[PDB]
Amino acid sequence: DRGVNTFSPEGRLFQVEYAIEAIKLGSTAIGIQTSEGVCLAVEKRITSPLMEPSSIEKIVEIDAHIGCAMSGLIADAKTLIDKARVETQNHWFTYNETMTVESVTQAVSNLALQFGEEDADPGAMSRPFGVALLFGGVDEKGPQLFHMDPSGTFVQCDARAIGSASEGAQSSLQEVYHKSMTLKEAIKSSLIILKQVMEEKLNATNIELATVQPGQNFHMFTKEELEEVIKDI
Amino acid sequence: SRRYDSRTTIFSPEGRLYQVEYAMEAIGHAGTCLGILANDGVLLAAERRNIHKLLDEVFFSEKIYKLNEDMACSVAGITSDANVLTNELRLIAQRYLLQYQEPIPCEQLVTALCDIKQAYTQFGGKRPFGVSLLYIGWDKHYGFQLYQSDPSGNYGGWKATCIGNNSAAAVSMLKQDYKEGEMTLKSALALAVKVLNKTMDVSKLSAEKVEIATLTRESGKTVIRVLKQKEVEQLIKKHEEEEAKAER
Amino acid sequence: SIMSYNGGAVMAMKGKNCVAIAADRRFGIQAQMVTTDFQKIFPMGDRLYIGLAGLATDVQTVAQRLKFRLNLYELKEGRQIKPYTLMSMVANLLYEKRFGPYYTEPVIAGLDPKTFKPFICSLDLIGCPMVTDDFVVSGTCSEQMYGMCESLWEPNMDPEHLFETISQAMLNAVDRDAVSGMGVIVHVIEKDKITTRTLKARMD
Amino acid sequence: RFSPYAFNGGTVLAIAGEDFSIVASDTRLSEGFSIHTRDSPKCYKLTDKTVIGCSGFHGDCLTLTKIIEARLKMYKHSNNKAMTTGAIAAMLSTILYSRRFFPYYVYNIIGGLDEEGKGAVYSFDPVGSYQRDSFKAGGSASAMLQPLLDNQVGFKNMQNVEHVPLTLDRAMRLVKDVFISAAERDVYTGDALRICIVTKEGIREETVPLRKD
Amino acid sequence: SYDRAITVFSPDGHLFQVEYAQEAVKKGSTAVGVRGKDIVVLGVAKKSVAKLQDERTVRKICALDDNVCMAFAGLTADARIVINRARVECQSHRLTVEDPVTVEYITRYIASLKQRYTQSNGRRPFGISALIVGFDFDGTPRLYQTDPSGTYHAWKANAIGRGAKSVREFLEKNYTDDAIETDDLTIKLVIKALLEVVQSGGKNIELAVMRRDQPLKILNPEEIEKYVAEIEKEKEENE
Amino acid sequence: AKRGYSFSLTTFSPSGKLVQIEYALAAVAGGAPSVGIKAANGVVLATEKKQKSILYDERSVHKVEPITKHIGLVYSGMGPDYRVLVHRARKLAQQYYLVYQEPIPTAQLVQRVASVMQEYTQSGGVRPFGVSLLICGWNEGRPYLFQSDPSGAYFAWKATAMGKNYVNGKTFLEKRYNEDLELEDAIHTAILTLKESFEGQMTEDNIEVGICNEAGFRRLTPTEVRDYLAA
Amino acid sequence: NQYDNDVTVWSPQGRIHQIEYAMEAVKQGSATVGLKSKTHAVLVALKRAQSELAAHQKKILHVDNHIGISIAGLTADARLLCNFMRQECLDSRFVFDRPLPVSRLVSLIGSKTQIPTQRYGRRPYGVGLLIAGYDDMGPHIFQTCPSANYFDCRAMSIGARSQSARTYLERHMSEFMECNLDELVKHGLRALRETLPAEQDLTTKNVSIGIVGKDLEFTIYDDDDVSPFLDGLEERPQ
Amino acid sequence: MEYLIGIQGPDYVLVASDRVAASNIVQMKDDHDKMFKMSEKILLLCVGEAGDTVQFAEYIQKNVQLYKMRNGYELSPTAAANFTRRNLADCLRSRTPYHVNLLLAGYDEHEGPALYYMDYLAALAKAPFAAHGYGAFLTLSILDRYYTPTISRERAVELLRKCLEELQKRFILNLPTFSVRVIDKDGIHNLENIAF
Amino acid sequence: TTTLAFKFLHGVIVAADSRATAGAYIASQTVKKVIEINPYLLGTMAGGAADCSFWERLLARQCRIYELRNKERISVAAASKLLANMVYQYKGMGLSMGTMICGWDKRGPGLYYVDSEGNRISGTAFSVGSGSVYAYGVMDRGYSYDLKVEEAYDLARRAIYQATYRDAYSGGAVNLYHVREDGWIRVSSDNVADLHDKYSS
Ligand SMILES: *[C@@](C)(CO)[C@](*)(O)[C@H](Cc1ccccc1)NC(=O)[C@H](Cc1ccc(OC)cc1)NC(=O)[C@H](C)NC(=O)CN1CCOCC1
Repeated sequence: DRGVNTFSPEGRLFQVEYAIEAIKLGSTAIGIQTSEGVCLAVEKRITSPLMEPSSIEKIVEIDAHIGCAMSGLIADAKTLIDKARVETQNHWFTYNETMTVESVTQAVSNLALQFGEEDADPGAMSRPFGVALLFGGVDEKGPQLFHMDPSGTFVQCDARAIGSASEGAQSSLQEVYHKSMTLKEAIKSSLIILKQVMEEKLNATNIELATVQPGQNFHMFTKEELEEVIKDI
Repeated sequence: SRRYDSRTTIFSPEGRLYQVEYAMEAIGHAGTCLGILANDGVLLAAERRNIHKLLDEVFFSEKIYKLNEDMACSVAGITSDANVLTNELRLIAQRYLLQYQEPIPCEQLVTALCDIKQAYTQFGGKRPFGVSLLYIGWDKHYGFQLYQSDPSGNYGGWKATCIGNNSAAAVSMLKQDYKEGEMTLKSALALAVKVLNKTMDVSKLSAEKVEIATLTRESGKTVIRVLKQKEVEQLIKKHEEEEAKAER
Repeated sequence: SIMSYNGGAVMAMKGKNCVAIAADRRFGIQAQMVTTDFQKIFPMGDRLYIGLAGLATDVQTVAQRLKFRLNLYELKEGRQIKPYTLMSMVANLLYEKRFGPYYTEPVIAGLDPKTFKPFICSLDLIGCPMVTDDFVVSGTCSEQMYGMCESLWEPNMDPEHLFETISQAMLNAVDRDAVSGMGVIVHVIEKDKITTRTLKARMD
Repeated sequence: RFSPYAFNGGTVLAIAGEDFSIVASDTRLSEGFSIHTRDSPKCYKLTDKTVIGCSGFHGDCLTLTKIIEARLKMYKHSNNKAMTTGAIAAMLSTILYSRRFFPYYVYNIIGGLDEEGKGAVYSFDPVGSYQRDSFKAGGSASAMLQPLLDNQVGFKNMQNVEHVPLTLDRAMRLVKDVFISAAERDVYTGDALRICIVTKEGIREETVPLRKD
Repeated sequence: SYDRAITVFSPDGHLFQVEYAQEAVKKGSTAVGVRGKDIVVLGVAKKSVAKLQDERTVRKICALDDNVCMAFAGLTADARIVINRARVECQSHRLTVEDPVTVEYITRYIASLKQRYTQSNGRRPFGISALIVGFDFDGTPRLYQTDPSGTYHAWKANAIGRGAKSVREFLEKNYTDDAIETDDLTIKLVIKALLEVVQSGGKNIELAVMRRDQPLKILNPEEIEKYVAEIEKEKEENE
Repeated sequence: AKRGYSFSLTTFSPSGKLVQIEYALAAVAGGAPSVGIKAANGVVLATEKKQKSILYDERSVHKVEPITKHIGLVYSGMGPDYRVLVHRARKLAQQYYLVYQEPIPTAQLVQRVASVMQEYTQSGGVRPFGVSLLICGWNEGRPYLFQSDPSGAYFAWKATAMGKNYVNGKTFLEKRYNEDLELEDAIHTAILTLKESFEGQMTEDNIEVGICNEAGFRRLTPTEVRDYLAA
Repeated sequence: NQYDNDVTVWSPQGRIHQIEYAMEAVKQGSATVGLKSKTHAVLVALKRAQSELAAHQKKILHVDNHIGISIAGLTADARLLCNFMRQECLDSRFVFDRPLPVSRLVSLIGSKTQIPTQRYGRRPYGVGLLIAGYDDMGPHIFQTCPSANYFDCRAMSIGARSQSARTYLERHMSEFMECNLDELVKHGLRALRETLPAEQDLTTKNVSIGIVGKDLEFTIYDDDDVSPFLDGLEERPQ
Repeated sequence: MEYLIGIQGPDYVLVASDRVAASNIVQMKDDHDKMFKMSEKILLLCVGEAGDTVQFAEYIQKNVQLYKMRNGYELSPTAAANFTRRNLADCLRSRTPYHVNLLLAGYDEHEGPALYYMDYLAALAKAPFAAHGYGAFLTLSILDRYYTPTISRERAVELLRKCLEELQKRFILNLPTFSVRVIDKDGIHNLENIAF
Repeated sequence: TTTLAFKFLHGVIVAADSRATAGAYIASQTVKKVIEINPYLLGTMAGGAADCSFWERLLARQCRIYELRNKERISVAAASKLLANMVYQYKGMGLSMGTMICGWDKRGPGLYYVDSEGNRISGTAFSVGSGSVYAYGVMDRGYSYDLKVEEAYDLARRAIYQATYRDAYSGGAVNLYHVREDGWIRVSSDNVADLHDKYSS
């Protein structure tokens, strides 16, 4: 038995590396950066037909121009998402402008290693967040996709997959993705890869899709417009 | 530092609090303490553990504590930990009277202390209070009441209950004799002497080995009265005639 | 004057083996009368009473905070409180607010448990004890009450004679004060009984 | 009793054109009936696109410009961008309001270029109230400069004038003329006039002498 | 002052303290609630009340606000804290926003509170799952549940506690528009689900109904025994 | 650089026992014998003061300490621990007097002191006191004798003995003590109870004894102890 | 084995394992090369791709106008230290109106990094830095470690397979001080090149350059800005 | 300036308040309610400072409601008045003193009708009838004149009407409408608003 | 200032001037005294220029967070309560702001008045500012719930004009907003000088 801020002989932190393993348990999520916009996809993994599928939100909006998709321990991300939402509004209040996708990713990444036992505040974290995040939005640099993990490392990705079957999904993305593909091609590609790795058959109420683009704001797909691309197998 | 921490407020692999269950074992070693609800009142009967010839007897009681004008409690477990809780109970009762200008309702006093006992099981890293309490009282909402309290912070209202040594053997004995809505204070007292006679490993039962307190509604005011030796001896001799009634 | 805002008058008197405590019944804000039956004398332990005069809030806040402490005392101790003990408790309570006090000058009247000995005292707003063998007064008509008590009070008075003295002392003093009156309640405390009487008084 | 404030004079002026923004001020620093220094330009440069002018209590003016400098570098590191004219103006509003119950005795005018490349002028009160406008004067002689600008730049009260766009030559002429006129009447204004011109090429500084009495 | 990490990550990426708290709710009394189209009803089984116990004081169904109520499973002492925290929040939402609390909001509060107790120093997770029930000022009925981890979902019908697996799969079969037609039939679905675990209830069944018109109505052992007979002549209608 | 442990060091064993308290009871049992007797006229407190080297100055440190004008103390177990409780009891006695202007009743003082002893069985990063206390006092025209042990529990005695041979002490007491013995006779039987467990022959510099009656609490002078030793 | 849990536990050999393990995190991240001349200080950093469908990690960060850093280790610890360095520089300019001397900033890092290595329940900073700065004493190259020990070096390289760079930097060391800016960067890249397998070397995707000096403030070159520096390349003579 | 009045009978409590919300010289609102529902059988009529009135009365309101949810039953009129008084008394010497003159009316299960008067200094007093505001000075004498403890509710309204008509005749401030409510065993009842 | 708002059959009208004064000196005559919180929520401002601008902007921040957290728009009653609570913490400090918060709810057309003194009242018609006593005059004389959309515009526009004619601290231009079921729209922004010529016919 040890403390939470203990280094392994290799050089990495135990609790942080174990938190990465918690993502492997969570449902798979895909994001694709495109000239025309950014799409975010996630599987819900409904365990019972009695459970309302719309109450499982794994893609949420941070601002009009920024969306976020999580995987792992959903309950942990709720504070991270709220801190992100507060930061974009605080930025607007002070600077009268929208915050950049990279800045919001960076703000959240600062909270990642804010855990500890001794020398800690009355309301301090005890463990890292067991959640990976996919930030997708549009700013001055255009449509951008950012990935985050418990280690606090954040990096821009052309396309990224995180979750249980993230290994097979990423190689599927490397096979399909190239620089010039459209957003319509991006949504189509993300869903095909999603239906391959899912244990359950991909359905309209089974998944979530959201796109942020230069044209208009964050938009989550309804049952009808989900079915519009579900019928393309 | 973390090597010396015994982790008092932690879950077990099976999903239970070890320090609470281990504390409950401490209650089972303490003196037998029971309570019975009647129609015309409510009483507590407790086994005296301070039973030495050289003891002085200065206080009105050993196990029974008066908390309020309308309320009283009895204790089973670590006696020092009880002194902390009984003192806090009196403060809570006074806080309520200061604010609302009427006596604290029985259930409200029990929950307030249980909130404290629960706290010591979830955070702080301290050991739980090794005490189970039985509460008797009257309020303008439910009348005569009897409540039980755990070291876990768990509480329950009972018509008849027992805690301490031979708790299981006593509760099944109460489960036999008790009549719902038919028990009078005289019949509940007779039951109390009977149950304590069987659970007492020294089955002679003198008045100096037991302790009985009654809570009655008397002409608009609540009367809490601890029965003295001559009253208790008289109750035992009544029960002792029932052992001589089996010769039929 | 902050003490003259609600008015009021509280008096205590020593008898043979008894004590009397009286107060006016007016509750008013400055010139306006609001209630004709306000309680200023409070029971602290059967044969012991406290009368509080001053600001109506502080009269009520002190009375309730004193009972809070007294109930805890009488439960911690196996006994009921003694008159001198209450006096020191009140003094303690009032001095805690030394630099921002309750605007009330209390008066304690009662009989000592077991010894049945009479006891009277008055205190400061910051809790200075003053024990006497004759009388203690507090209120807006302090001067009026003193003039009555000095000329009327006699050494050994039986409950009936004591009642007549405190009643007459209160009535005639109150009648020269604008912010006091509207009825006078008197408690005569004996070992075996307590006599409580409201007097026939002016209502102007 | 000790007073934490002192009136140090100084008047700041800014005019926004279509491709330029002029920020100008006198150079006199005063206290009571005496002059501290004849060389104290109130216009200070923040970025390539933005220039600020501060007047009133100099102590607060020095502190605030140092605070802005720090906050500007803070934004640069955090966002990888230079802070824009509108974003500085929005920030300055919050900084001035943070001292609401102990105000900065300060009159700020921000002049620079927006995202489209057009001229911008932002006016400020001591506690943070601000708006964008085409021309603004702030300071001791602000009540002297303003009416002439309202008449000549805004064409207000005039009947049949064409409404010709502001040229750099006319605006520069207008700054010099109002300051010469203010130096005749306001005792706090004088010595020398410094003008800062904001264009696509950057910031230029020009100095013209005034009365020194 | 006591800053010791209680809940930590395991080598395989698990939170044992959370999972152990989820074992504590498993040992608790069976709690089930179904969502109709006019009324929402929840009920609790696995009672085994000693008879000699006052059944009024051991109620596991609690009201939170004028329009929100909840049931639980697991550590009864833990729930009482949560319920009190949820009740305070219901009035605090009225002091800040004036508008009454929504069913989703109060669930989100309970969930965040339970989540905060899995990521804080010196604290241990709550060992309860809650079934939150209410009506929006909109007309639509609502049913939510929480668990020790702090995850919450909306349900048409759900069961947590002892033998939650058994009732969960009974509801999956029996939940149709025919079963939730009127008020009586939605109540029947709860009781029929409770008879899967409990040894013939009526005395061992506590259940309460909530309509959008009136507050909470807890049914007494006389009104519950009526449904015991009404479904009995449905069961004994095979011939 | 310091803070403090916030977790208890006294915990419940699987058998349901507070092990540290029972081990602290072992410490008092191994301590020097002390006896207390209520005389219904006064109270006597007597303790063994074996000095071991003669080089030790007897009068320098005392085992029988006064809390106030009417209350006195003895212990069995650890000297250093006893001394902390002495200071705490004295301070508690003054708190009461400042509020009520009345000498603190023995029962009230014992309750307050026992609460402190209770704290050290539950507070963060501390062990219980390895001391049992004998508290005597005169108030309300009545003698009092109390015992406070490591757990934080108090008992009212007519007569008791603690430390080494506490079993032999009590069995000697109930055999010899009767609730009628005057203070003078109480001192005799207090010394005799110590004599039962002494092994070394008594002198006036070998035992410490304090009395408490209506006149107040005081330690008996070496000369007085010498005159009583003429048994 | 039993002495490797806490920074407060001393090994019987007179070592602290927790500090040594934190130092391993530096050797985990990709190599970065720091070198100085007489007027300029240059940081050349290799970037890691987690999967070449994603961008290469940010390795060079700004501190002030005259100071810049290249990190090796934990990113979140790197940004935490970076914010501390920024703050101290900002305070210096706020108070004294002059840039904070590089040596004095590094001395402050030594102070801040020492604290956790002596407190229980705390951990060392899992990042080593190479600091490039210019002040009154000319260009500077400083090395920091998870242990609060720091170095004032002529040239330095830390990271994965940074051993090969150390050999190159040592042999062409006497050439550095008299060297011009154009070739001073070349020497940096030719050092960073050695820290790579013989398949492929430096490109526009994986090279980041940070230059500060008497001429210019600290500037980061990354993609299109890095391609003039790569031109005039000399193939690997392994 | 605001007005409150309360009349207690044998088994009811009649309360009324003006519906005027004014700022300096203008009447900004015509249908303002100065009555706060605490329980099903308790009303709290709050009057005084611009901000303190709403903030204080509402804080007590949600606390009584919290008590209702906490224990299953409601507070008594006696317990409610003492709870309000405690919160007001405690704040009196603090940094934020509430300047509110209030009037609490309620019906108890066992004790019956109850009316409480309260100072801004937090002086609690039980009265058969009580009034607040400048209008109290003109009306209180009419209450003293035509009041018996055995007054029926229909004649209590007549007595109330005598008071409100006096406010039209002598009182210099314009007070056209009044909110009228009665509390008894059945709860709180809305009455016809008396208008002029 | 002068600001006014009233609700009729077809929605809610919101009118304001644009004068800003610094003592007896006119600082500006182009200030936007109506704050656009949501596509359906508005807020007027009168009093301390900085105080008004800051707290209403703080409220606009607060409401967006509410919108993100609950997936629903905030109610007029809720929005108004938040501002009322925030400003109450600072009562006695010397803040000066009289504001009207108005939009469209599930309850329908809402209109609330909020003070720095701690007032919060719902009403069908309000007038706030130094020239409020003048605006009330004509707004009440020409008001009816049955007013046409263009007739309601004329009532509000003239009510500000009449206020600028009497009050020294009111002037500039009259800005008009119409809050309807779908949301609000910018109606008109006419100069007082231009209106003066039209109202003389
Ligand atoms: C009318 C025009 C005048 O009363 C309005 O109330 C108007 C409202 C408004 C709203 C936003 C933008 C512009 C205008 N108010 C003012 O113009 C206002 C008048 C005022 C001054 C001081 C007050 O006490 C705090 C209250 C009202 N003018 C200002 O606020 C001016 C621009 N600023 C100052 O006076 C400077 N500071 C000095 C420090 O204290 C705060 C004000």
